[PDB]
Amino acid sequence: MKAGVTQTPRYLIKTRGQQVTLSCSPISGHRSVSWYQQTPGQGLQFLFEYFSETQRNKGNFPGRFSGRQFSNSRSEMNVSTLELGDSALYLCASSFDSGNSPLHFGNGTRLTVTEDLNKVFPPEVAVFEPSEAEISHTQKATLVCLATGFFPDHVELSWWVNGKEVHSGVCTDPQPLKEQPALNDSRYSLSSRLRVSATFWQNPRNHFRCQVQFYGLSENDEWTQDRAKPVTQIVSAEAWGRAD
Amino acid sequence: MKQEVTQIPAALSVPEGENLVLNCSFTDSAIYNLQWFRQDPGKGLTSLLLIQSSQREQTSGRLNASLDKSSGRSTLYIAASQPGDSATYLCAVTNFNKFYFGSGTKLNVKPNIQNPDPAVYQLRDSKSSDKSVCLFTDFDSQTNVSQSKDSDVYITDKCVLDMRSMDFKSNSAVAWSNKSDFACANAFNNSIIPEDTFFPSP
Repeated sequence: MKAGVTQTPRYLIKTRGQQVTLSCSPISGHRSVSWYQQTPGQGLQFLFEYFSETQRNKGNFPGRFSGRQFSNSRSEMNVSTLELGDSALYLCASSFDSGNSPLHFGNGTRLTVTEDLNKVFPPEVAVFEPSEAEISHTQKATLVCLATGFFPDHVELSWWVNGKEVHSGVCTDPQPLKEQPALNDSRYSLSSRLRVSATFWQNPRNHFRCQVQFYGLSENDEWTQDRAKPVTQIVSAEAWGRAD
Repeated sequence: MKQEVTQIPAALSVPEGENLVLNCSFTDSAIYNLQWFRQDPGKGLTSLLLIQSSQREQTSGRLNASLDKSSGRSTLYIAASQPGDSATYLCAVTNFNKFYFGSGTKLNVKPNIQNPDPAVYQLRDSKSSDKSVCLFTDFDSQTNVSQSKDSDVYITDKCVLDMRSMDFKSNSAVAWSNKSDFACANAFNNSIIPEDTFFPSP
């Protein structure tokens, strides 16, 4: 399998006034690299496009948003003097030719700008085992995973059954719910379900794990709070099947 | 002149199997291409169609899009919709020295539940959590799940899971709280739920 567009890093948490530099590598053979900012409020907005090491086109961002392209077509963008409203998904797209050929997007770098690193919390994660009544009525068994109390929304939740990653029988909420909807610093919650047959749940050898990867602070961020530094980490919960 | 890209509807919810129409318009007809994309939650964009300024239409699979450059319009037709079409659909145009995206159509294609069996179950507490958790499941896709009256009762929206090797799909919503005056019997009282919903004894 050949690589698609790659972007590095995937997640960043910064405070106001800091700067970030983001990288993107195009698909092999693509020479046009474009950057876009996606926010909930302004949608996708064009930053700039590079080809053969020079900027070809630019949007309407102020000069604290900058870019560049190296001779192997890799591109960087930089944002200085970060503001809360700079929190966004920073998307790169490569193309053979943006005038007549499709844009191929990366998955983005997620940036959150916060007032204070003391706003950052990892998720608490718990699994809730199936109802007996569900099992008797349907011959199916639904496990629920909750990931709660996290900020920012930099989480990836996945289910593993006997060590293998499952997608059949799963549904994870597309967006989290704000625990306190009116506040800009509100912590988040996310739910997910995994449904199996009653027979599979009833085998005590079957092992179920809900995994949440949280992308948090850097080792270079200072931390002076009593609570554990909210670094990048996995928080997990598990269950085993049960005959009765 | 200033380019403005408009998309309607902003949101579309339809039963699976139905054909869909996604509208895009642009005020400045001097474009080099128009492109349609989908975006899934937590992902970047995938290119679906690119229509050159000299072209009137493009097709791929169940997707067909027209371009009427002088009218400032494109329409995306999605035949025979599937659950896996659910996504945000974005229209973009390339102008001489700028690029512009519409605000999107958020499409939800709902599964047809062949044997609804609406119920509200209580999940077991976790020994490592303080929450009480309730599951409303197995209802028809016409059921709408509302938020709670209460600010410390959390309710998610319906989510469809597919048990592939059983040919079985189901909707569910989760409710939870750590308040003590909270019961699964009451958890979904602010939703209009089916009158035959099964409420097992606790």
